[PDB]
Amino acid sequence: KIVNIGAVLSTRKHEQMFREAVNQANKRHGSWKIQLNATSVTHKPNAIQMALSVCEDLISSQVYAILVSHPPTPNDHFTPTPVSYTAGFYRIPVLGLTTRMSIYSDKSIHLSFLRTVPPYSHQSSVWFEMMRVYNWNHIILLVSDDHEGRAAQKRLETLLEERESKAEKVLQFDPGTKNVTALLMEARELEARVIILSASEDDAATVYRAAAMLNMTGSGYVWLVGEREISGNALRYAPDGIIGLQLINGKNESAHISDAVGVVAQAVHELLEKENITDPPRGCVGNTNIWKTGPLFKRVLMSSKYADGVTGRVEFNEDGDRKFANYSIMNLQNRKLVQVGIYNGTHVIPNDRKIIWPGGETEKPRGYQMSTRLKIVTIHQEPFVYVKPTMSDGTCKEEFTVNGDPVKKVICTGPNDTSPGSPRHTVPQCCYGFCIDLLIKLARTMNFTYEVHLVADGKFGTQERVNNSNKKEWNGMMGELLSGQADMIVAPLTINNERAQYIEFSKPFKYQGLTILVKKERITGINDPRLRNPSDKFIYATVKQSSVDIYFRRQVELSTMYRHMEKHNYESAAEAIQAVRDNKLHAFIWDSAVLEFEASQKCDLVTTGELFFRSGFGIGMRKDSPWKQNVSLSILKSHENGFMEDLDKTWVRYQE
Amino acid sequence: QNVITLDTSFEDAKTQVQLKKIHSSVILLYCSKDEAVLILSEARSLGLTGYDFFWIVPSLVSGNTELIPKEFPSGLISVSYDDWDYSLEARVRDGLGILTTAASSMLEKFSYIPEAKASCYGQPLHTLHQFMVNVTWDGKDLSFTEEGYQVHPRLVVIVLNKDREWEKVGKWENQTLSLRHAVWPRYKSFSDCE
Amino acid sequence: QNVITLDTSFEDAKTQVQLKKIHSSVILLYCSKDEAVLILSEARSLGLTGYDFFWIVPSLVSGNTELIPKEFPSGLISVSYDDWDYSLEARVRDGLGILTTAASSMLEKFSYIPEAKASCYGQPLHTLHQFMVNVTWDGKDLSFTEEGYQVHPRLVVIVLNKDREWEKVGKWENQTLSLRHAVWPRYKSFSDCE
Ligand SMILES: *[C@@H]1O[C@H](CO)[C@@H](O[C@@H]2O[C@H](CO)[C@@H](O)[C@H](O)[C@H]2NC(C)=O)[C@H](O)[C@H]1NC(C)=O
Ligand SMILES: *[C@@H]1O[C@H](CO)[C@@H](O[C@@H]2O[C@H](CO)[C@@H](O)[C@H](O)[C@H]2NC(C)=O)[C@H](O)[C@H]1NC(C)=O
Ligand SMILES: *[C@@H]1O[C@H](CO)[C@@H](O[C@@H]2O[C@H](CO)[C@@H](O)[C@H](O)[C@H]2NC(C)=O)[C@H](O)[C@H]1NC(C)=O
Ligand SMILES: *[C@@H]1O[C@H](CO)[C@@H](O[C@@H]2O[C@H](CO)[C@@H](O)[C@H](O)[C@H]2NC(C)=O)[C@H](O)[C@H]1NC(C)=O
Ligand SMILES: *[C@@H]1O[C@H](CO)[C@@H](O)[C@H](O)[C@H]1NC(C)=O
Ligand SMILES: *[C@@H]1O[C@H](CO)[C@@H](O)[C@H](O)[C@H]1NC(C)=O
Ligand SMILES: *[C@@H]1O[C@H](CO)[C@@H](O)[C@H](O)[C@H]1NC(C)=O
Ligand SMILES: *[C@@H]1O[C@H](CO)[C@@H](O)[C@H](O)[C@H]1NC(C)=O
Ligand SMILES: *[C@@H]1O[C@H](CO)[C@@H](O)[C@H](O)[C@H]1NC(C)=O
Ligand SMILES: *[C@@H]1O[C@H](CO)[C@@H](O)[C@H](O)[C@H]1NC(C)=O
Ligand SMILES: *[C@@H]1O[C@H](CO)[C@@H](O)[C@H](O)[C@H]1NC(C)=O
Ligand SMILES: *[C@@H]1O[C@H](CO)[C@@H](O)[C@H](O)[C@H]1NC(C)=O
Ligand SMILES: *[C@@H]1O[C@H](CO)[C@@H](O)[C@H](O)[C@H]1NC(C)=O
Ligand SMILES: *[C@@H]1O[C@H](CO)[C@@H](O)[C@H](O)[C@H]1NC(C)=O
Ligand SMILES: *[C@@H]1O[C@H](CO)[C@@H](O)[C@H](O)[C@H]1NC(C)=O
Repeated sequence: KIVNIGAVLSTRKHEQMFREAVNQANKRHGSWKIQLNATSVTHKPNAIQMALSVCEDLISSQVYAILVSHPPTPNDHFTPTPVSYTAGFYRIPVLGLTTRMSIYSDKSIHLSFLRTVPPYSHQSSVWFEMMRVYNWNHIILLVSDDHEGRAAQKRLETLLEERESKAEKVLQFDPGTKNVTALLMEARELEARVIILSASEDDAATVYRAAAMLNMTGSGYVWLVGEREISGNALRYAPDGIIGLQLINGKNESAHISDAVGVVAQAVHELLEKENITDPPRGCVGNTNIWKTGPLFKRVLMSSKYADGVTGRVEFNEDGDRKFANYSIMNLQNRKLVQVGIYNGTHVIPNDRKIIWPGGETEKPRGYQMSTRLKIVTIHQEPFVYVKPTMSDGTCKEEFTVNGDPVKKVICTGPNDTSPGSPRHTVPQCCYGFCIDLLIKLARTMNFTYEVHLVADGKFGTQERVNNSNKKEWNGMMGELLSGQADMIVAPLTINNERAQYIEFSKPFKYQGLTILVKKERITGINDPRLRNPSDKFIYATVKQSSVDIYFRRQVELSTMYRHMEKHNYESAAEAIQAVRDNKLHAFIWDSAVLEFEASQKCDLVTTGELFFRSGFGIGMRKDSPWKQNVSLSILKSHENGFMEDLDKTWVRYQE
Repeated sequence: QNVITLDTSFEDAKTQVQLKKIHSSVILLYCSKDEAVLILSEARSLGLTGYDFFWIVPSLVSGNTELIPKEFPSGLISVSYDDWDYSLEARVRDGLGILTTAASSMLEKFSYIPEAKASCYGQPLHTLHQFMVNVTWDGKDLSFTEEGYQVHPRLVVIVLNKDREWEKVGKWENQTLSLRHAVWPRYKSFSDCE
Repeated sequence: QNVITLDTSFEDAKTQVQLKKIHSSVILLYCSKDEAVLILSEARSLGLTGYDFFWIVPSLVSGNTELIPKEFPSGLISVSYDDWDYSLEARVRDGLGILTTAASSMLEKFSYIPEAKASCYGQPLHTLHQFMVNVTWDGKDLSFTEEGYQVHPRLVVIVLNKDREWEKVGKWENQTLSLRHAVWPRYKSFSDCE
């Protein structure tokens, strides 16, 4: 009765420590006839002969559990891989002791690998625990390493799924490149200042240099990294006040080997309690079959609970990782690594030392430096947003109304419609009218500046499917909203169901419905049954990728018109007005007050009598944001007085 | 409906509570072949194997075509890339076509591409790792992905009939499905108890 | 929705299909005691013991008020007549009153009213069976039907409270049902995990 245990080990002193741990494992574990034998191998510079030596030693040895504890002296990459693959061929368990790569967490590669150390991805758990201490909710994730950092990003999005509060922006790039300053500018432009990095040494030193070039060590900035960033040459160029994580006894090798041998020993003494016990044979002689109680012994190792340990209480999770590991939380007090906190698995306790921040005093960084400037996008709506080219040099002609009130114009930026069809300049331009003056009143109410720009292409924005993999995307003003290019859509935006699922809406400032523009012979709205089956004499359509398209796509009895007007959709409303003025159409489907304004302009343009889809123009907004309550309250304050009536007296009520 | 996982080898006490909430027709099951027999036996013991219901599994359980236990429901839909029309000879012919296409196309850029390692004892710019994307031999679009898979791979959609065997049903276009039978029958006889 | 029937002592295999047909709120249950325990344990396992899912059972399910068994949801509506107000002493006093009233009112019709059976070993017209259709003692309408029932008994509607007891809610008149709570009390914790 013997049990063979293999060990892949570095030194010669820890070989004696492994033999001493085998001797101590046979001390108090009963007078049973079982014994424990020790087998140790050393390094080779190339990994092929490492796997060759391991298989030639351990096929002849018939071991049960293999301990692998490679310290990376020449290279920090994938040295415990071959022993893991070799024993995972025969499904023999490998206990990794010094490696921490998250590629070992995926058991689709390593079928029979466990480890008594926690990987870097569970550091993200601590980073989630960094959010509950200071009540932080918006973070900026910068992942450098694409090898294992996607697993840490997935773990962070999994742990933030319980709060249902996503990160503000996640960024991924390639290790090795240096010029990553545009990523830093994208991290700059957002209101949050919490920066979370997981990287190797060299890319961390690169982004430390590039952040020192860009004032990112000042006040408000919060830097939160792991173990690989507080060492090497990255520690030489680390910004002061940084918060890092460190493994308590993570390189203490002797006690770690002893605790692993105790784990293996109690697993063996539990394995002898059961029957149907086999041995992994000499696999080099024609043995392609796996060891039959492989998953059984693996299930023993996964559910192996322990209360003994020199480092502490060791326990495996559902993925074979070290649970409830104590961490040190380190601060960099002017190029001095200072321990400022301890991490049990459920809670953080700081010590008597104070957490000196990267900025000025010891006050906590409320990392929401909210912007007084808001990116505003709108479309050229003729009764609402007049867009007109500048007079002399980027300036607007000061035009007066009928009462001598100066028209409050703004310097927006207007690109042309066809960028390859003509030399496209993207010149600034003048914006005024209804919604522009509403925005000027809103900026008059609350102290915030603004930058009005326009949409790249004249579409509101629809749920449009992209060609590869049939994936849904958004375009137009909503496509520029969700891409971060916009912050607040003040525009004639139609409220419906599909938009409010993704973005938020204020209370509507305009109440109107859909109606029909004709040339005057009665039509009498949508309830004319002859338009239900149209022909070449009923030529009518709507704006391409408008809200009318979605509203007619939902209602199934309006499908036939939806299968007609899809052949004649136009890019903008004014093109349809000019087409129906020359009698190239017969009707048009659009909102109420715009067509009433066009009827006030041109007497031949006639709106119909019926009315449907009584909805409201409101302000298109972002997600959870501090511009939800007071914007709606300011619109409602504009509704309770006669200011909306005065804006109607400017353009809506105004006849000609 | 909800996404139901497990914890351990089932006691049939609390995982049964997770299984009793299922009342919809189609069930996607993702588990190993050693687990799928027990899970489908628990589903059959709880009445989850009606002809109104449907069971679609990936290639994780559909391994050996010969090894079919009695607990597989007659009406199981699986997907595997094992094609009986393309044997091993056509596959190694396609592999040699990919290798010769990469060798003949990479030769047009730089000449001395093959540089093998000298020996396995005692330890490159132009590699085919970033050249394998644009390959087309004998009309077959055998292009590769960044994760190492195939862009247009050969899939096979099989069913389990009442004859307790696998029938090749669904073949594949460049992107979409081509069904041999647009009529989907009941496949009602799981056993005689229906 | 139509009446759900059970076949035999259930394996929780085929009757579960019948129980999954239920999408309504209130379910009426008419079975014996241990069958009610098994069906309510199944509905706990099926999640049919919710806030919207009400269960109204007769006195044949309950049996007695001094013994309240396990696996009853706290809010189980029962209709019985085992009341402490209509106590057992009052029960046997009313029974003696009915018997003496029948014997006295039949004594005015016929003289030799005591006519009993001799013995159980060794092997009638003026009987009390055809006489007490309309009998009344102490002003209580304790008349007897042809099928052996009280015409106007004391129907008591009880619920199971939050402390595993049966609280008296409703009493029943000759025509109306005198209730205590017009608004239905919730009894939110029918079980633990709700
Ligand atoms: C117990 O382990 C020892 C040490 O690994 C084994 O002794 C080795 O046996 C091999 C057999 O080929 C010899 O080549 C080595 O010289 C021995 N060890 C040394 C000095 O390196 C021993 O065989 C094992 N005994 C068993 C079977 O339990
Ligand atoms: C951490 O490194 C230290 C270096 O001293 C080690 O701890 C000691 O190890 C020796 C040899 O095993 C033991 O006799 C002592 O009991 C340990 N220190 C104490 C508690 O006095 C060890 O390699 C690592 N782990 C520990 C136990 O801290
Ligand atoms: C690490 O472990 C200790 C226990 O040793 C945890 O202390 C418990 O924490 C919870 C929540 O704060 C309390 O309700 C218990 O009363 C505590 N029990 C004891 C015995 O202390 C501690 O929370 C963990 N994390 C740290 C370091 O705070
Ligand atoms: C929205 O407007 C309200 C108007 O009351 C603002 O609330 C006040 O602002 C101060 C700012 O420090 C807050 O402390 C208080 O909640 C409010 N005043 C007091 C003393 O009651 C609110 O800040 C505005 N929110 C924004 C910025 O959109
Ligand atoms: C490369 O380096 C410069 C250095 O300032 C950086 O700003 C920029 O992002 C990169 N390319 C340029 C010159 O735009
Ligand atoms: C950093 O801050 C200063 C503030 O005066 C400003 O010149 C600029 O934003 C940055 N200049 C550098 C690169 O030091
Ligand atoms: C254990 O071994 C016995 C004897 O070889 C065998 O009969 C039995 O099948 C095994 N255990 C199981 C799978 O029940
Ligand atoms: C962490 O440290 C505390 C204090 O020494 C100890 O009680 C606890 O068991 C340790 N946990 C582990 C698993 O190291
Ligand atoms: C945009 O529009 C005009 C007319 O289409 C075009 O000539 C020019 O490229 C742009 N603006 C200027 C500079 O006129
Ligand atoms: C404008 O901002 C300043 C600085 O934050 C603040 O003092 C003031 O109250 C704000 N409101 C006004 C009056 O516009
Ligand atoms: C996808 O196809 C559409 C036409 O349906 C085309 O407009 C678009 O350019 C294609 N690709 C992209 C960039 O989505
Ligand atoms: C692949 O090479 C061929 C050569 O004709 C041609 O289709 C094209 O240049 C390449 N296409 C892709 C996908 O790179
Ligand atoms: C793939 O598309 C091409 C046309 O681009 C077509 O000739 C070919 O038949 C398609 N392949 C399949 C499998 O249908
Ligand atoms: C009671 O019932 C008897 C028949 O058994 C009937 O003759 C009598 O009229 C009834 N009592 C009343 C209400 O008078
Ligand atoms: C029914 O009810 C009363 C008792 O509440 C009873 O005395 C009488 O027989 C009946 N009266 C009516 C209202 O029918």
